[PDB]
Amino acid sequence: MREVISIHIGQAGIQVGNACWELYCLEHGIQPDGQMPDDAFNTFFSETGAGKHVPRCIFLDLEPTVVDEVRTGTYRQLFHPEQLISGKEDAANNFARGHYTIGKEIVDLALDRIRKLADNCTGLQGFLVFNAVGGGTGSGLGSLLLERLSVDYGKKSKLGFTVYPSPQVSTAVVEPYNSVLSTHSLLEHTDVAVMLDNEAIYDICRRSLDIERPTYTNLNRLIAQVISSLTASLRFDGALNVDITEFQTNLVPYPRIHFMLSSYAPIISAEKAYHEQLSVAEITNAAFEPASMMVKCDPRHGKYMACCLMYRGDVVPKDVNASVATIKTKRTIQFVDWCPTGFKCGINYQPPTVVPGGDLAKVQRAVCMISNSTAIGEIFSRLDHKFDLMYAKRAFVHWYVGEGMEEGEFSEAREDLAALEKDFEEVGAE
Amino acid sequence: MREIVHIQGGQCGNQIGAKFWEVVSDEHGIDPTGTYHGDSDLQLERINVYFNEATGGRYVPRAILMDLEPGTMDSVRSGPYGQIFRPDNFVFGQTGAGNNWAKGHYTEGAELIDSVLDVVRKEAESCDCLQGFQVCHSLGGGTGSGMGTLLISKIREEYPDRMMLTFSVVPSPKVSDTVVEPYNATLSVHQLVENADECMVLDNEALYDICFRTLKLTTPTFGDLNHLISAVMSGITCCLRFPGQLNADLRKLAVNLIPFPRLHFFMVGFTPLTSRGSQQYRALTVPELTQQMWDAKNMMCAADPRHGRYLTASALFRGRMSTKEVDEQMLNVQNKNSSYFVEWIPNNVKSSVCDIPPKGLKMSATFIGNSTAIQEMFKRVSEQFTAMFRRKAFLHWYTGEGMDEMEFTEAESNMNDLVSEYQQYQDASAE
Amino acid sequence: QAVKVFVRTRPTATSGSGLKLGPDGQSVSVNVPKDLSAGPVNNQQEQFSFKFDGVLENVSQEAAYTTLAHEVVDSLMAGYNGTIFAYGQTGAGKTFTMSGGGTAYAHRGLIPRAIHHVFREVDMRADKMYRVHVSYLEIYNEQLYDLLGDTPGTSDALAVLEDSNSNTYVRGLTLVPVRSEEEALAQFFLGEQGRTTAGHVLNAESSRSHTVFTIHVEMRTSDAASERAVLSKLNLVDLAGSERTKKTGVTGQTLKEAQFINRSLSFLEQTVNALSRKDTYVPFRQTKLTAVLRDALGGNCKTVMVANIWAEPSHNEETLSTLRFASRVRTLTTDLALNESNDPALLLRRYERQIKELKAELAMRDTLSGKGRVSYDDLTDDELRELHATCRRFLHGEAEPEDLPADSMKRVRETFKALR
Amino acid sequence: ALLLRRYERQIKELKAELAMRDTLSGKGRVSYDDLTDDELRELHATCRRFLHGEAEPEDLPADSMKRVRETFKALR
Ligand SMILES: Nc1nc2c(ncn2[C@@H]2O[C@H](COP(=O)(O)OP(=O)(O)OP(=O)(O)O)[C@@H](O)[C@H]2O)c(=O)[nH]1
Ligand SMILES: Nc1nc2c(ncn2[C@@H]2O[C@H](COP(=O)(O)OP(=O)(O)O)[C@@H](O)[C@H]2O)c(=O)[nH]1
Ligand SMILES: Nc1ncnc2c1ncn2[C@@H]1O[C@H](COP(=O)(O)OP(=O)(O)O)[C@@H](O)[C@H]1O
Repeated sequence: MREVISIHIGQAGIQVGNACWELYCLEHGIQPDGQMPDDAFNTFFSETGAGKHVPRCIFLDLEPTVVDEVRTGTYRQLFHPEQLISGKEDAANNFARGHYTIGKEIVDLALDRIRKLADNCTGLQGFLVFNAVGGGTGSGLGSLLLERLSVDYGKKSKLGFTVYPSPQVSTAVVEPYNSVLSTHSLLEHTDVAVMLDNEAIYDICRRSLDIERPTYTNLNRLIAQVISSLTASLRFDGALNVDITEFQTNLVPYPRIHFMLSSYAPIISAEKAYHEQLSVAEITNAAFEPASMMVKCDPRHGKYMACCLMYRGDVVPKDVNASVATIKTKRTIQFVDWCPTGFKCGINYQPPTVVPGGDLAKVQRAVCMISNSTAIGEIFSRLDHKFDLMYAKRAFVHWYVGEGMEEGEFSEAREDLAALEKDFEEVGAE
Repeated sequence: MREIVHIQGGQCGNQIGAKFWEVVSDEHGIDPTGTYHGDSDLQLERINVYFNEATGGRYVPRAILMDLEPGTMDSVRSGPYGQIFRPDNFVFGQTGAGNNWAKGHYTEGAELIDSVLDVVRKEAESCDCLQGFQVCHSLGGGTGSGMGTLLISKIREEYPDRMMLTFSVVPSPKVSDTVVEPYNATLSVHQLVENADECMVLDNEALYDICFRTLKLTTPTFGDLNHLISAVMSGITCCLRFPGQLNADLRKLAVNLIPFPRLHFFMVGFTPLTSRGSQQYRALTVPELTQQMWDAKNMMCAADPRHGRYLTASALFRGRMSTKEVDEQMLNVQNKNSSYFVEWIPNNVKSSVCDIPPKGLKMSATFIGNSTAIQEMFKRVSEQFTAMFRRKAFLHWYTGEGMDEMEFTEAESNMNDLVSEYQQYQDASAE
Repeated sequence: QAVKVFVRTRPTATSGSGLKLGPDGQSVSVNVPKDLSAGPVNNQQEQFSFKFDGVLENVSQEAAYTTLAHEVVDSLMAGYNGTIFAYGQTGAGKTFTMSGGGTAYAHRGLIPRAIHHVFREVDMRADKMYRVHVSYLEIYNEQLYDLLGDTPGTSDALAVLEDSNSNTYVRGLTLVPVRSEEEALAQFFLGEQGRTTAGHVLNAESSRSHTVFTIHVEMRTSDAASERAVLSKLNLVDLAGSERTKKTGVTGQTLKEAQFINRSLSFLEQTVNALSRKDTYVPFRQTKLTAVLRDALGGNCKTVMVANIWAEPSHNEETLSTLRFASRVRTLTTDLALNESNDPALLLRRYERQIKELKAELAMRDTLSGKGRVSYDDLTDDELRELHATCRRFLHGEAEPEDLPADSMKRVRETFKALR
Repeated sequence: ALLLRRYERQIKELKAELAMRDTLSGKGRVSYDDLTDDELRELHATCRRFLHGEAEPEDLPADSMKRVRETFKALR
């Protein structure tokens, strides 16, 4: 009825999909076998005549190991065996490899599977594309898939929850290259892009959950919680229902600028839980704290343009209004001159469930703040330097060219992110 | 025998209408299964205003619910009084309007409007004599405002002479819910000025202030705000449903209230709104009801009347009361606050009395004030609309729906003309 | 710039008991007969006198045009705006004055005579080049129905937009260019066919819609080339009669639309009242009539109201209502601005001409100052002055020095003594 | 747009330069921007049968095209 089709591309995509689908199974009570002992599962699961529920997801990767971990894991009877798609050779952190050479047949098969999933949709709110900007599988194949989806499906709302390279810390070397390339690719196709930084999520885990040794499972669990809070209004009723199609109209002022910071609150363990009141105003303040951002991008540098708040649990509109009034009256937070409202408040009556074995505690209230701000230009400033620093003398460029690109594509991407830079400066300046 | 066709639009409008129908059925003694259980002749005397009789004793509301997403009316049908409404009067699209007035008025509302008008015509032709339509919805919402204005235009075309009453939830001043509230409100006010004969302006923040200051509630949810709005929507037409010492129907209120056609936006309030703690501590007298009536805090619109000038003001009292008491009290109010009252109207008061107060209340009174204070609400909405429109923020969403950019400027011009209209009659001098 | 409220009386072919009089062509007085039965020597209301800018007891349409709108059309061709609209009783000759029966339909009525004079003026002023457009829209039941071109009959996209460049115009109105008198007549008669008229007791074919025929004039100079162009208007409006709504009775689109006509007329009169009081805003949006006539009745437009009255023994009340409205209209006086086009290319070309002539003259004077300017030269060659006189029929220049060649030889000896 | 603004600024600078030159010249005549009082042209045409004259630096559009060719040769 209000179905959303999920795509998980690359290792990071599939590994956040594991957390996402564990969270959805726990929320709906669906056992890992596929069946549970109204119709709130319809957003994420389609039920068969036998009573088994199959999720409307597609695990796309060119590397077999990540998909095979799911194929052999507890969720082997849950997903459709063909919905798990594996390639033969990894894209090897090569945007060109994942976009031009290996990605072709795989994206053809993925489009066929996505088409037949959508043929099972009465309504279709949109797509949830989860990948990692900075790798060939994520960047290249994800970009190609988004291009094809924009060409064929058309106006369906695609939300790309991309993971961008951190400012300083990183795991790959050619990460700036494929990051700039994929940014150029998805600047014109995804409708709402959500930035995520491993560094910021690590800092959140270290300061708030007191996890001195964070890992990818924890990062993906927080990301899944953010996505679940985002989609909560699709499944559970509440005051101030906010919709997937409503996100763009209330958050994207100009089509070019649709990159969004995400922040969750509260982020606490059980030991620290039930030690603070966790009032609505306090959790809103925490959500608008710069350290709670899941992107290494200080909002104090720029100006907020829109802020969509998604509350879950025992939240009353009087409390949310008082909290947002205090936020507006606070001097540290600055909005643009041309967006006096700048706020999209939404509440839902279903508190987020706690995944057993995680570190998040059972809290009656939750806030997912997704903000469109001009401060995000800072991350593009970092990547546009890390790119050209390698590019002037053309390091690693032979690799990308060997999979069907030119310096023309690199220069086009670089100037396109420069256009995005002066775009951000424009929307910031009076 | 003077029927009223109720229409609910959007999420806010549908919730308000559901609460309104719950309150009306409660006041008429109708249980959620439709059977009358009031044990009073007067309740069934004029039940035909709001309800029709089915084959059995069931009484179904003359209401029509619209939405572009089925979730809101699924919640309505799951509500306590969800089964009274016609299953055929639930009209829904498939994809909701993303808070987009353009989507709710041009692209997505166009297909559903034919079904809406079909159902509306079916309900209206069944009526013996039709007083008119009442449409409950919210300004600043996609499906709500868009379909509300489109339907109001269509009904104005079909039934020009029939009364049109609108209960519009204007976006709140201080804290805004959606970002595109100024756009939707400015576009909707343009349609309401031209089409709606009578319009009620309500603000959620004013409702929060009234429920936190007079009702002194701790956790006022949207149910309570819808309950207050529903109480006012009942009180406006109780003169149609119950015997009155000096009765006054909707057209009489419109005639006595609207001096000039464009100045049909009214701030309204209900009395007696008493906190639970001081319910026993308050004395129910007509002077007390009037004193609470003319307070600015009692107003359910954000604008406070002290800034502006009362063009007109009607009060529909309910209960066994002295007309001498009522008339003397409101004449005294006018004399004492003559500065806030227009000079070129000798009496700014339309007093009406009904003999049946709402259940539990010995006396009550609904107030409908047409004052130039609403100038500041329109002015604030324009202060936001111009700020957004100079940079064309979010304008591509409306433009891609097939609405010209010129329409925004034309709507702003109309709204500013209304503002200056209010200002002219605020500072106009006699002779 | 004043409002010239003229009055025209319908010649009663039945020759009813006429009570109106005109002593000097300016004032008109009506004596209502006092009711003998009702309160003998206790009534005290018999006489009502008014003063206007002219009265026409019984004149032909030619005389009516000459005394009514000749100056307004002349102003239209001089660049000013103009607005002639009729008001009065139903069947009082409003449509008759405003392009009615006239005599023989051979350039009779007001609008046909107006367009005939328009094109006569365009022909005669062969110096300047004109661009004439026409439009013909009817306000019926507070809806704008365009008549020229196709007739959708649904009021589609027809909305009166505010002054883009200080004049109110109609968006979606089919503006029809005209280049000869015959197609102007054809468009107007198409409008005449298309407009809504209904049977009535006072008038056999009563006009139940306020019809507005706007002649848009776009000037351009003799040299033209994007200089002083466009932005002139002339609205000829025939309002619908003000019916007492006690004879019609029938709701079958005779009373329901009569109520709309009365409301539009009352809104117009209220606008007139606010303008006479000279209050700040004087609302114009309360009806399509005031919206259309927003620039008129104010703005920058020369308005001349026509008051068609019908002197009958029982029509005295309606006649007095019309006269009171006309008297209150006479208080008004509007502006007259020579508004011209705001075309971007027009501005650019017109002042690139300016910049080139300025730099040419600057260079000439700089060279004269630096190199040296020799005055009192060629004083013996009168053949130069003769050649200048000959070339005056063409486009040529003259010597700048020596008081501009002695004012071009005293303007070529006053153009050879005005061509002898 | 940009061309209009630049050309208008150039015209203003040219006018300022002309005024500065007239400051050192004998006297400051009219800027010859335009002729709003077109009735002056008719007055000059009427005075063309008498003793008068007004040309100044801009020649006043060549005496208004020689009084419009002497009123079109006195209406031919
Ligand atoms: N937040 C988050 N990011 C991850 C996680 N796993 C991997 N990443 C990021 O994903 C990027 C690479 O992902 P992929 O491109 O899919 O790696 P792959 O599957 O081997 O495919 P290629 O590298 O393109 O050949 C790395 O730069 C990591 O920063 C994760 O579990 N959580
Ligand atoms: N009084 C009241 N107002 C509401 C309720 N729900 C939403 N609103 C207000 O309605 C405004 C517009 O929302 P709405 O028009 O319903 O969204 P739409 O239905 O998608 O067009 C928002 O600013 C809310 O503050 C409710 O239950 N009661
Ligand atoms: N010289 C005249 N002046 C005024 N009315 C005349 C004259 N000659 C004839 N009439 C009559 O006036 C009528 C036109 O009235 P009209 O203006 O159409 O009424 P309305 O004002 O309702 O439109 C014609 O039927 C005609 O018989």
